[PDB]
Amino acid sequence: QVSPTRMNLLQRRGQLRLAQKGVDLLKKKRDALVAEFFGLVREAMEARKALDQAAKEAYAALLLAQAFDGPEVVAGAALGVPPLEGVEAEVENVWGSKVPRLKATFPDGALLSPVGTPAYTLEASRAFRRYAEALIRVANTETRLKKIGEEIKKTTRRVNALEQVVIPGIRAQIRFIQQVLEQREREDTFRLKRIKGKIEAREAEEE
Amino acid sequence: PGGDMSEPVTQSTLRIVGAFWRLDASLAFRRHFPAINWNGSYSLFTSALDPWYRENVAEDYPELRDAISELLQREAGLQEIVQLVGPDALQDAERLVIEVGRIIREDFLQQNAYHEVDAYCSMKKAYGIMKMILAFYKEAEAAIKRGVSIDEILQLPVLERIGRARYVSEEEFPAYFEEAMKEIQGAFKALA
Amino acid sequence: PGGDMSEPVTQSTLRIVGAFWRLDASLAFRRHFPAINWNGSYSLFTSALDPWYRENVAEDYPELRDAISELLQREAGLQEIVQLVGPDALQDAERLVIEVGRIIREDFLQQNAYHEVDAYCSMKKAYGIMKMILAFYKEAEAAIKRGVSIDEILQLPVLERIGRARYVSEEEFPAYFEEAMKEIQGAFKALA
Amino acid sequence: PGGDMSEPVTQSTLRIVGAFWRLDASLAFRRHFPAINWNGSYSLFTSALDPWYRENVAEDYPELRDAISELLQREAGLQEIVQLVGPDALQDAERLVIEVGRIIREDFLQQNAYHEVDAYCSMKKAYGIMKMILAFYKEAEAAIKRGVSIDEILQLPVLERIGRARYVSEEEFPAYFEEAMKEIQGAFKALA
Amino acid sequence: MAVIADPETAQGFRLAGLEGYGASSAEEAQSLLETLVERGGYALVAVDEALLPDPERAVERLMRGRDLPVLLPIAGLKEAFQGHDVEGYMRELVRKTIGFDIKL
Amino acid sequence: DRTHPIPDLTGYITEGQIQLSRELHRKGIYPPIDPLPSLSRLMNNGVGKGKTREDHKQVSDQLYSAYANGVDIRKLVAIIGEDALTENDRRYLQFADAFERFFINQGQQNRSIEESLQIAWALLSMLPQGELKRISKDHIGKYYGQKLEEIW
Amino acid sequence: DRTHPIPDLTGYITEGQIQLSRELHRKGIYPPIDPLPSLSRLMNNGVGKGKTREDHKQVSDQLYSAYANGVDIRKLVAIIGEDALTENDRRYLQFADAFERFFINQGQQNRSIEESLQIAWALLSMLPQGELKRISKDHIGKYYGQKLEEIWG
Amino acid sequence: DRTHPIPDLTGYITEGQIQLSRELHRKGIYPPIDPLPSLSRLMNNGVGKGKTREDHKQVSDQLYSAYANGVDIRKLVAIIGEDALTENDRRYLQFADAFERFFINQGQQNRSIEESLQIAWALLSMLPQGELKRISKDHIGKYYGQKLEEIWGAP
Repeated sequence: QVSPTRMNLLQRRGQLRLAQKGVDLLKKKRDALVAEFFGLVREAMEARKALDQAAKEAYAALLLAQAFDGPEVVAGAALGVPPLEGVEAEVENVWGSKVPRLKATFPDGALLSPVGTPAYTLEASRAFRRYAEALIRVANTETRLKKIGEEIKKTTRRVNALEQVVIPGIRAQIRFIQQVLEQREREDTFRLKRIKGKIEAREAEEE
Repeated sequence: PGGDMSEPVTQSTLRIVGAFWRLDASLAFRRHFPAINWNGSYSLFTSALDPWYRENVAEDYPELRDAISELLQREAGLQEIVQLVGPDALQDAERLVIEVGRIIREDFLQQNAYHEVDAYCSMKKAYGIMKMILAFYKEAEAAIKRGVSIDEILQLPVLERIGRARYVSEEEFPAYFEEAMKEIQGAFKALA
Repeated sequence: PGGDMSEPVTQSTLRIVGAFWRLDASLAFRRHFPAINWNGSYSLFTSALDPWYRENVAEDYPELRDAISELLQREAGLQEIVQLVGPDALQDAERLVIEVGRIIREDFLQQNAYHEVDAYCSMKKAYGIMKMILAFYKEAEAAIKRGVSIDEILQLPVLERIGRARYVSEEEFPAYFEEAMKEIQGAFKALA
Repeated sequence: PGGDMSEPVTQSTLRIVGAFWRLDASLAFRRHFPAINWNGSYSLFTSALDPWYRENVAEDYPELRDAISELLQREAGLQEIVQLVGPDALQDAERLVIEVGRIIREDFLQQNAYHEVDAYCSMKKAYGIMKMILAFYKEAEAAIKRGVSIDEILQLPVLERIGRARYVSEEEFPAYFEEAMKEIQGAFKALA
Repeated sequence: MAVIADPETAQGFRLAGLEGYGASSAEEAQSLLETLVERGGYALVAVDEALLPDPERAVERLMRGRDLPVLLPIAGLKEAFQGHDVEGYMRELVRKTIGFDIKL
Repeated sequence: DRTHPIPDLTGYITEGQIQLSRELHRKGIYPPIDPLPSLSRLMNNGVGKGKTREDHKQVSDQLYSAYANGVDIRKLVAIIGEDALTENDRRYLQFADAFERFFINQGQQNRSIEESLQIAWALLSMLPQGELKRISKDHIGKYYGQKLEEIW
Repeated sequence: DRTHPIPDLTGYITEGQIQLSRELHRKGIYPPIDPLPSLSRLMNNGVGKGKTREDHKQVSDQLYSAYANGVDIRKLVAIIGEDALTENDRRYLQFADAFERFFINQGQQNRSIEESLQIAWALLSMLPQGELKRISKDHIGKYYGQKLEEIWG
Repeated sequence: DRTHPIPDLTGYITEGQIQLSRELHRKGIYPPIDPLPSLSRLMNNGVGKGKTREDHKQVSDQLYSAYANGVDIRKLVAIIGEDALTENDRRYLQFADAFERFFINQGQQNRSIEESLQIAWALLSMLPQGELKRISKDHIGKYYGQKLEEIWGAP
């Protein structure tokens, strides 16, 4: 509950002013987040377009590769290559929130038989290497994009919730306290009129 | 009467007095004594006591006092944002301002009047405490602009020296003050 | 007059009475009658009526009541962070507390007084509905950790048998109650 | 004195008057003279002044009055998307709505009181500009229904005639309205 | 890394030094995505588009924390003749991501 | 507000209330009467078999429960994302929209009680027979299905 | 409320109050005493070394500091959610309900000053040194280090 | 509070007000006048050509808008960061920082209207041309471009 005084009324007015400043502060934060979201989304569509280009080229290289060369021997060359472990993800502490950016190791000097008796597994290897690079770039673009988007909707629901909940609640508390202070003032000016009548009665009894 | 400073006695002495010292209950519920509301207190004598301070305390005393007062103002300015958003999602300088405001409110302003030492405090001692807190703040601010992490400055061991600095006697207070100041500069130099 | 329980007549009658049955206006606009605020009303005869309960309604009747009351308190504390985040970020039991709390406030704590048979309720029928609700919660929380979705436990045909249990007569109710206990104990054995 | 409309005086006045014309200082800061806010103003004499409009102005006058009120409703209805993004990323028809609401504001509602012939505007001249704006809107809407891009609609030389529609003497407005209404149909049948 | 794209495409992935699988059957590939989240293949998973339109389903069911399998709605070689609306995919990204259906 | 002396001393005397809502009037809906904060404290006498048509109390209670659920989950989904919802959720949203657009917004006409009850059944046929928990099966058998684009 | 003329003037004459809270009574705690608004004025004449035990006033001050941190961090939890807390903030949030369910909440049981001081120390052991900046070093050297599983069972 | 009867009736009789801020005084600034809640209702009559100078009203309006949107950027940078703003936002932030310690923080120096407008144009010279929207191009062509460390009105 709330104690009806004059000091509590000025406290509720003060935090009403604080909430009305916080609405502006959060809307400016959202107006920055929207601009950075629109900055990221064109880079996302550019990364996805380069992904489409590398997909078409690596698929053409793989189909011509295991079409002219045997599928069995390119499968054996796939089963001879190690899994190239060590791909990982580290901190991007954007808006006080770690999102994982990813990159791989991909050793280039130690290729298994660079004079490869299949003459198409080297080209398919470079093609799918560029394909995996396009995947990891689109990956750590779009996880950033999804984080910025959920931050925008979190800020927007906080703005709308703070307005539609604790602006009229504080206004109702202020109006309640003002009405009961007017009540006490009206009681005081009733008592003063009564005591002025009782002062006047002394002279009419003095007679 | 009601706890409210909006009364015919309070707002009459509030006009006819200088040096008003408002006690709030929220700083007295938690046992943080003296419960001086910093935001609702004033003194109209800070411009008449200036030459006495420059002669009988130190020469740079009122600039140090005004810097303490503007750090408390910056803390009270950031209180809106930190109570709305939270203690995180601040930057590192603003978080350093809030933690230095905490260390001021807990190690310079707070004073229990029952301990043997620290019931009385000469202003040489208060000048030493404010000089230590400002040396910590300015060197931590310079160290955090070039880039060190926040919350490794909050874990430094010289905070124990600044915290217990209000409990040491006034006899050995220069022999504590020189060691604590050199420990501030040495801990920030070995910090990187 | 205005809701507003700080009235002179209300605070004058509030010091002397032994049971306070507060009605709401936010809870009678959903047509949830009777509109007794179960979080804010109180009694003082609960400690004195316990031997009568133990000799005339059940033996574990006060503990079953206290379990119902702490489910209502838990749902009341949980509903505010539900209104914060929605029904998504609730973990798994945070949602089952809400569903059992809604079965409570739409089966046990709701009574028509215009229906022919849901106007009177002896202590046995309220105790039977309480055993059905707490049996459902006790045997569903133990079944939610053997790998059952929360979006499976709600669509059982026995939840309707709980929900319409307040519409049966005083004579039909024990034969309804033991069969409903068989259905609650048997609709979780086939659960997976 | 407060600037809020919930004193007893303003409430009693709004109870006993028949129209209210909310001047707002934001529009005169934005240099929109006169500064009548239309989202907060009201007038109850619209339904009773119907046959005078039907006789002395035109038989369809309340319908396009409601149409311009409908456009000014929908612009401020979708103002939030414009404030969150900007007018260049609205779809097609919503950008047509904001631009025709803009031409309503910057031509029809706004009025220079210190001008020679824009100081006064009778019912026939207001009806002329009214029909001109509404005909341009619901013909450019059909031009978008063809599939014409938004860019060629905006930069177009007939909008200068709707711009200087109000800087025309009422001696010469029945020599201007017909030619501008022919130009609108011509420049929207000349397009693809 | 790991994919579940196609039984033919994963051979070039293994040729690149990268784990890949293939089912070409939607519910079975959702089961494979469940067991592949459980045997987490270096925190990056690419799932075929016309096998699962949304890859998010298995992770939003099981692992509501930390987003360890980074899920990518990858394409396939059957639609490498047309690309199937890159910018329409970006429009559904914008609409799914901020709620607002906008174009330019 | 209802906490002013005139409405609360009136509500203490009378036999119900009907509350004009400002939020319905802002959408141009006439006559704006939201049926959530309003009730007739009577009317369990003046409805039923032989006074009005025999389905009246059940129809009114089902309309109130369905529109209360519709406006409640409207206020729910109005802050969370518009996805992550089932199908009868969307049926309740469309029921609330068509309710406040056809049943409430009558626009100054003398609807009969049979006309308004067939408008009510036309809106109730926007929901499955299972979701009408408060209407008995005889009234489901007689009624439940029209075209609300026909009767208007 | 404390604002009304009867308890206000009462608290201006008298020296201390023991204020009950309805917020703790609905949780099921007896005796429902929230320690923040309640204060014994001349406690310092009856406590200390040679009267009860030498640690008593500093233990009281540290209990008040840590429980006030728990109380005003509950509001921060309420406005940012649970999972966004640093460590030592969850430790204050666990100190708060351990305090309310073990130190305040008793039955009709009569506990002397040693059981009450060891339960206060067992709750203070939930916080490490360096947060206990109101207790001196000899007291925290010779009393720290007891859990709740040793003050009863 | 401006709802007390004494300032309420005084502002209901007088022509505007100038309002001391407690925030600038504790920050340490004399005279502590924030110009955002202050107002001279009868200002625009007593300035212009023949009264002070032709740019007085436009300098006043531009300083009011620039400080009024510098303060909220200062409030915004607590939660976003200095590097994550645009160029113009950092320019308004530096404008507000220089404004409230060279224009308001006067001390007891006596400034005529020419030195005061000289400091005002030295403060407006921080913001780039074209962002000074509320000033005519003649006055910008006459007065834009002036150092603060050359005028020594407030060095």
